Amino acid sequence: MLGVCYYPEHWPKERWKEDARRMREAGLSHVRIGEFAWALLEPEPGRLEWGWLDEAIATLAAEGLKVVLGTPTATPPKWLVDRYPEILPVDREGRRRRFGGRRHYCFSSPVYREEARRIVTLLAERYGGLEAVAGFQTDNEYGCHDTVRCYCPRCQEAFRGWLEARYGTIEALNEAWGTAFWSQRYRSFAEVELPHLTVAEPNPSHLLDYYRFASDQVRAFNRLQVEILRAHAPGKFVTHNFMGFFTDLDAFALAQDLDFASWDSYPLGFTDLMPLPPEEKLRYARTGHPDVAAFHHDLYRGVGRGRFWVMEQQPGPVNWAPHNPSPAPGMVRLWTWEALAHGAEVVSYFRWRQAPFAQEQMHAGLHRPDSAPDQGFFEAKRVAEELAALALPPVAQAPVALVFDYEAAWIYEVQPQGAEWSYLGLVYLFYSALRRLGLDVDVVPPGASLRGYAFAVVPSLPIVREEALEAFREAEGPVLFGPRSGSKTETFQIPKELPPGPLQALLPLKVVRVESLPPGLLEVAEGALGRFPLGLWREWVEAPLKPLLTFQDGKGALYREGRYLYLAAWPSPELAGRLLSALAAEAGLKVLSLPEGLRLRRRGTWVFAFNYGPEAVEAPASEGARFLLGSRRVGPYDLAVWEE
Amino acid sequence: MLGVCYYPEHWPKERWKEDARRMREAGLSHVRIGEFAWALLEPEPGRLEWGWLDEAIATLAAEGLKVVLGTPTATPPKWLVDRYPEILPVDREGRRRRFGGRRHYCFSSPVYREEARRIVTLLAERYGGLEAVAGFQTDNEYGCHDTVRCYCPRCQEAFRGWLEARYGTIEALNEAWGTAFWSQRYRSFAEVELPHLTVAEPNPSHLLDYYRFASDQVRAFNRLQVEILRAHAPGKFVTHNFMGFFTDLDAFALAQDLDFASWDSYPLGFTDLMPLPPEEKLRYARTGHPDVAAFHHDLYRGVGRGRFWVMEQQPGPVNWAPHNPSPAPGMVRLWTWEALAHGAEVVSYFRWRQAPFAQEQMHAGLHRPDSAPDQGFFEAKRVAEELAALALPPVAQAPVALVFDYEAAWIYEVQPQGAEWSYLGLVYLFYSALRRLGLDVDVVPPGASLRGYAFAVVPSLPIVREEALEAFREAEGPVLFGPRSGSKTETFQIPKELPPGPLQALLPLKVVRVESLPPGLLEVAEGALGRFPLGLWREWVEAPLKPLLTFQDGKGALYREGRYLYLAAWPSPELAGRLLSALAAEAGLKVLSLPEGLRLRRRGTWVFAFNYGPEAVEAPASEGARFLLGSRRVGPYDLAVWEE
Amino acid sequence: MLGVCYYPEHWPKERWKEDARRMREAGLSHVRIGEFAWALLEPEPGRLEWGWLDEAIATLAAEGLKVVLGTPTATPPKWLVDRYPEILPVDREGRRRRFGGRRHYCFSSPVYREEARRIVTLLAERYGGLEAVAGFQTDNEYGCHDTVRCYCPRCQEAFRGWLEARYGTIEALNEAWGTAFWSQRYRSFAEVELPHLTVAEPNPSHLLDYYRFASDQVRAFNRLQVEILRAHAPGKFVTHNFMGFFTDLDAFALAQDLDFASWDSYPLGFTDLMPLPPEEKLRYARTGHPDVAAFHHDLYRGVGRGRFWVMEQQPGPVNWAPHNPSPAPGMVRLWTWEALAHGAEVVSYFRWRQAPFAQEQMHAGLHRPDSAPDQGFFEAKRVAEELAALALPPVAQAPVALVFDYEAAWIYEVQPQGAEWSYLGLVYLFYSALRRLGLDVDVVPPGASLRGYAFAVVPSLPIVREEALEAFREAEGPVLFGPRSGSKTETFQIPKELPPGPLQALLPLKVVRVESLPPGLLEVAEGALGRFPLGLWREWVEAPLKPLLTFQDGKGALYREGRYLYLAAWPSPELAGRLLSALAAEAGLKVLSLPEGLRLRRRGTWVFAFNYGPEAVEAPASEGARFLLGSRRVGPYDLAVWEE
Ligand SMILES: [Cl-]
Ligand SMILES: [Cl-]
Ligand SMILES: [Cl-]
Ligand SMILES: [Zn+2]
Ligand SMILES: [Zn+2]
Ligand SMILES: [Zn+2]
Repeated sequence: MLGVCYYPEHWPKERWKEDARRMREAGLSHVRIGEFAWALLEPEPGRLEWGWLDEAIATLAAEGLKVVLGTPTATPPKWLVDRYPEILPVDREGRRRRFGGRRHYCFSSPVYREEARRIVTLLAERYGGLEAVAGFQTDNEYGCHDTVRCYCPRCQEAFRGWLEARYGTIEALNEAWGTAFWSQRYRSFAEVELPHLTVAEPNPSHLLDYYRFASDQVRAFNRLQVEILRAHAPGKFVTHNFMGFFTDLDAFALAQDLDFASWDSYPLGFTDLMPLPPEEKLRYARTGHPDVAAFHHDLYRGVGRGRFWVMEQQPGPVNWAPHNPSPAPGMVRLWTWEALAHGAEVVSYFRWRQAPFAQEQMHAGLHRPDSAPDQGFFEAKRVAEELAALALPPVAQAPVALVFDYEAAWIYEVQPQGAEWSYLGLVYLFYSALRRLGLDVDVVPPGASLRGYAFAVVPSLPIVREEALEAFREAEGPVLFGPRSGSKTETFQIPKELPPGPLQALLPLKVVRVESLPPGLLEVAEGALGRFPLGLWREWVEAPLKPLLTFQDGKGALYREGRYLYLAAWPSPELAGRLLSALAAEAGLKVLSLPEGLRLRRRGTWVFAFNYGPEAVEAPASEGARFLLGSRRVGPYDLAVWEE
Repeated sequence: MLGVCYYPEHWPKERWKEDARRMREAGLSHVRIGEFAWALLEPEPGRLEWGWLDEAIATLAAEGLKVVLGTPTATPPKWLVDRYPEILPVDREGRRRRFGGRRHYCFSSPVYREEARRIVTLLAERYGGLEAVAGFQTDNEYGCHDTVRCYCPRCQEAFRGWLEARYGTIEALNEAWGTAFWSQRYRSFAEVELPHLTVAEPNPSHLLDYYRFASDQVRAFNRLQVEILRAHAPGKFVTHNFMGFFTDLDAFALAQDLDFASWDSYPLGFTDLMPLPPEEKLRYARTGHPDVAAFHHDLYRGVGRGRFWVMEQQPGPVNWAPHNPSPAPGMVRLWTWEALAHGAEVVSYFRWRQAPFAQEQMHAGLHRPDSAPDQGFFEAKRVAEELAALALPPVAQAPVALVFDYEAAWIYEVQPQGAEWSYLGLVYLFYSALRRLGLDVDVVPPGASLRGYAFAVVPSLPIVREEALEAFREAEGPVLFGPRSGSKTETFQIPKELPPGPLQALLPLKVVRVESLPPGLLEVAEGALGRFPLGLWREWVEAPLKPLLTFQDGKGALYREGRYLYLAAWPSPELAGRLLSALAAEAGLKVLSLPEGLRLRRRGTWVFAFNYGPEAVEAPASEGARFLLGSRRVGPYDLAVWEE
Repeated sequence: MLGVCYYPEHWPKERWKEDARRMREAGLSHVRIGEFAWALLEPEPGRLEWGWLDEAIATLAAEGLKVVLGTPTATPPKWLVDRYPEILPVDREGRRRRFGGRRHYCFSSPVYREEARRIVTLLAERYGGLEAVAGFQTDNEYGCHDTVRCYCPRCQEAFRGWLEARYGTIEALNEAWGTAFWSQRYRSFAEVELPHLTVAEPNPSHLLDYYRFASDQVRAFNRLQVEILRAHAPGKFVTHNFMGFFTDLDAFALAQDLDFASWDSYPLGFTDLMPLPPEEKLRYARTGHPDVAAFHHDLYRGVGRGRFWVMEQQPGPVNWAPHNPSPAPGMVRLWTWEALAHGAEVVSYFRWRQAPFAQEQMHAGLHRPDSAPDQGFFEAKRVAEELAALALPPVAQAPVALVFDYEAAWIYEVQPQGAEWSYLGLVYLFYSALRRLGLDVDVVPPGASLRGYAFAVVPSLPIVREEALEAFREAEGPVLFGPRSGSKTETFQIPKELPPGPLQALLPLKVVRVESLPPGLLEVAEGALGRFPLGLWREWVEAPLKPLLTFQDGKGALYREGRYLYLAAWPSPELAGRLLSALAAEAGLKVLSLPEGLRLRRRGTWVFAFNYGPEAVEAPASEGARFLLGSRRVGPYDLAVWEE
């Protein structure tokens, strides 16, 4: 099913009936509207104007389209901000932000909680029972523009409440944070302030708790809306649109309150911002890195407990990256089929028609400002026609699981210890290694059962709780733990047993020292797997175990005991691929050495091949395979689907 | 005529008579004084001390020198700032600036408007009728140190007044800005705030109007002083000293209130700050890039409706750039003759003697702190001697016009869409291309008649108003429009007809998509003109016209219909030169392939050749030409003048 | 003697007796404690809890260990900061800092002066007479985290008092600063504000006086504590722990109030932050640059009038640099012996045991968090065993003196004039040149007698006072003055005679112009010494003297008259080495061309050779020399000591 993000409030009413008709003719089934309409619904305080929205919904419904209503809390009206200045957030520099863009609100503001409650309840009671409305999207991209973390007075007071609920007594907090250090000791929760503008660095336990708190406030703000929708819009789904490479908000946790997860994919924008090698930045400028959308489809399929949508799909050039190229011919179709291959229930394009005014006037849509269909329209229509004849098999469990953790992202953000240490970079490195072997991946959270997986990869899990340890113990296949795993306690302290902490119940080894190294300083770690120059991060392991890979000084780089492996250094792409390939072979899994721009994803017994270019490549299909779409020779920016 | 910037208030009175005598002996005719003397004229509130200034003026006049008085508003006294804290400006970060340097005032402050009125009226009534006074310079470099744009309370309230005057009703503003977007809708002008510290980016229409407003406030502040000088100093000229590569202030607009334009040239400082290729940065470190002063002489000759002065000319190393080399031997003389060749009525050196104290103690003068003549003195004296025997022919209209627009600079500053898009960079690229062909250039504003020009180049003109379109329609020669021309309406919206908007009445083509590309991503555009690898910016053109240059995907890069051409991509220096050369040939204009460091400028039937080094070159003079200065063999940092 | 920094307040009391025993067994003699214990000594306002500290001291004393007590003013308790918000400092951006880290106090706060007085007096009266207490360390690293300079209201008012004391009258200040410039004239000291947030740059005289003031406030704050310790802890030494590459605080001046100087050495951290060439950054990542610790030992031996301690010595990886490698095997021992060779009376390791909580949990100690001895422990124990059998000869005067000045650092910080001009960089360049010649160095302040030195090097001394000139006149050997020496008067003005100002009484030459050049712009200066491509900084010298080195344009780069030499350009390492070698030969001093990683330091008739690696090298020992430690073949990260 395909959909689109539409803004009836940006166009003359006379255009609505035409737009709705064309959406149906294009083969679309869902249309999202309303997330930025508060100022149009309540232009004057207390005076609601539902007329135009009632009409827009009716117009779309008349064409048989299903409506997805976004609650309008991402952009409060100026009259509301003027009435309650406390709604405006404060940045890390201590400056109050201003109206003019979007997301200008604090998640801790009690006033905004009530205003959100009011408008969402009104929206839910009015449209919650309409057959035309399929569900809702709460707010819009919580946290975008660095808005999860606010440092205003409301947040400072709420943080104290959060801390008291978490620790019970200030004594427990002092012990947890180790406040004897630098005389940080607090006499009460009232003495604790937000961790910013400190002289020297803030306490890591202090900063991590603040990040946990900030994420929790977003979840609380969201929960309020979910409860309203459950009570006044029974039977209608509730989702939220998450972002690419964004970790300030714990999506796994927030999604527990949603029916499914949704996310917004803009491959070209993410890619331009990625620190790719010189050659790749040019090669993938108009296609996106081969794993950028896929990683997130897998992540969000996991965040949604198996169910997810791509609420926003890039259909042409965007406006927000340093460089905004046009997707190459066929890439919109490719990204769409890729989303579907990874399990997306719906792929919705942002947006129907390019706006000729305001901030995003340079953001392309399926149609140009003059309403003429743009390149993305034809590609989307083609997919609609192809999908109509290609009902898809169900998504099966992947052979490999990758354990992702938002808390881990926070810990490494707080304590990198090495300037080049990157949590997302480490996760992506392992992900790409698996993808280049032609393996499908399921991204799961700590504690999720690993039953059924050939093997699992844990890029890094600093805090290992009982639930996670339990899942690892019950794993039927090997589990590879990346560097710094089990290196921190729940309170951001070094475990008494030293890293890898709880994991020592599985692996008899201890990390007695760690090193972060300047770029360029490499040392070969060698063994049966091969020779690998490694750098960036290195750990000294004390263990009776014979390392599988050894550095030139005799120190081990990789260890294994039973089904558990531990990597004591930052992996190179080469090491990641060879190690993962060896684990695959051991597990009886077949692998393929896919060329740089080719990627595969299965759906039942079907296999999808996506070629990110720039030249044609052959799909590694079995002999006699039956092609459902495309051919064995896959042209650039094209794809093939076959019965394997 | 040569002049100098002098500060009698920095030296013992006993030195004044000597300085005046030496200025006359050097061959100088004009002396500028007083722009930073408020604290010396009014050391105590309400207590004026004209004594020393009366004497300084009398001393200079006794030597037959003409005095140019600068109004002292660039640097208000500390007692005044202490009395009225509102005078101090507020930066984009929301911080109030402080006294200690210069230009610490807000252009919107009603209090400062009155204080400026008071001191300027006093100055005008006292010296406005003196024969020794030739004219005035208002303030000093409006906008320097990022002072055009202030974000204080006074500016926020004045902006609202400006908006109401511009739009009439808030309804008109909401439509112009497209405030339905992100619920930005305003109920009144009172709800509109300045466009800074917003979450996400501010509305482009909002930011552009703020930039227009800021520039307008400077013009208003200046107009007040001009009116005072017209009323109390009748017959005395009024000018202002503009800066290099500065666009925050619309000089074309402000100069409408001046008798002529003046500007301050510091080639080495501008050059060190320019992103020149590795080789050029070293080659021109002590000479300045060959086109840096020339571009501004042409620009300001246009800003001044044909009349301009170089109020400040670099005579040695300066203090403000990251690197401050000494001008190579002969460069002060070269820059001076170049200014004169481009039409400068007067070239005034900053400054007479290097100050031994304060912020600019490392800024050289014609004399060292110990009063001994410095290298610049001898070079200036030589020019005085040479000019005395070389009365100059009148400046003639150039063969090529380059249309420059300050509003365009603001639009691209607001919406670059590509990190490397640079308005000044694009303008300079075209300018240098013309200069390397040996062609003289007239820089003109939109709407200025193009009658008489062989052809015209419009680097980029986003908003094309009726007056500009009229001028293009009446052009007698071809007009080349650069990328993004006609891409915006007066309210910063995409034209209904799409870019190039109004220009579609001249060229039957539409820009349906634009791309900004990462550095290094190049694609060849080829045709009769040649093969050109292009990047940075690319536009997709929909048109029945056969492109003159085509990319590898078949998309056109250059189009033409009648006398109008449209470039749909960022030009390379190579493309700019070949295209401009072809236009010159078509127009019957002779061109020359000048070597890297040689430049030409005509004055009547005379031709000036300037060699920026590092080695000697031959002047492309006709056979039998009569040399007025120098010889056919032009040494580095030297020049030649001949009757062509 | 070896010591350690210990934090009994971070560990269970049951561990104290064990720690003390192990410190004795390791061979340690001194233990520093208490500098961050205020919150533990006074958890509740007015309620002191000395119990635990009394016990910790008694426990250490029982093992025969000497205690060094740090006054606890570096980290005031939260209840105190809450009571007096004025204690918190304000940054250059005008923002009030917050509690959470350390050093969150203003040196001008009258309230904090009294609170410091109170707690230090209590500490001194209670422990000042104990036999177990050897001395005190005042506060902890004054200025760390950019805390010397504060811009709060208290500092603005104190600065005015400082100015009135310095100038007497505002008239004198106006003349000294040259306030006629840009109308900066002040009517009274009350009109003077701090030099920050100005529009354009602040007056250099103004900024320099502020920096002098800031340093003076630290000295005043410290003096208060010294007086208390002299009165209540008679016979106990008082020192302070200075930092590497830190110049905001004039250590020479502050140390006048101390019994000896101490400093904190972290070679790997300093080195990672240094702009070393690509190759060296990798080669010395785990060793530190060969001259980084040595330069500071020599500097602080001078700051301490011949006496100094290394209060904190890196024993493993740290937590605060972008990259934190582990010291290579043997480097802790090497750094320790190097400190001793340079005269350190005591080398104290930071810290005894790695903390498992808070900000520095990744900072290694002699023991891991689980109390197991770490690599540094064994290396420290080895040195203790070796030193026990190697009583050291006395430190003798070095053959070469290097004149260092904190005021010079401030002047160049205020007025770099060239982006690459670096005072510490220039000093280090000369230092390394001397070190690579195998010469020992004494770092002395301006005014210190140069009697006995073969020759002296003055990297740069902008202000040359009578005392300094006197010392130069009485020098028995040549004195080399670096560029910009004598270029400023005490009030930051250009001398009437022009640079080198007072030095013209020694050298008949004048600097008539200076140039700062872009990186890469080089020009050869040649003569008998050789050919040297030079850049960065170049001065034009007017003199009757024949230069020893001449540039391609005939301008001199190096001059000499009698025993005084003047370098008119930024030196290359090659020039520094050849010039210094020539001076050594002339003085009858033998030199050696030491390979990159080898360094020598004498102690009496003994010579120490330190090999920073990565490969073995031979110690340049005389034939038949008797080795006290090691052998002629010095392995990497190892050393040798012999009777030369
Ligand atoms: Cl739309
Ligand atoms: Cl002057
Ligand atoms: Cl400890
Ligand atoms: Zn908040
Ligand atoms: Zn203002
Ligand atoms: Zn302060």
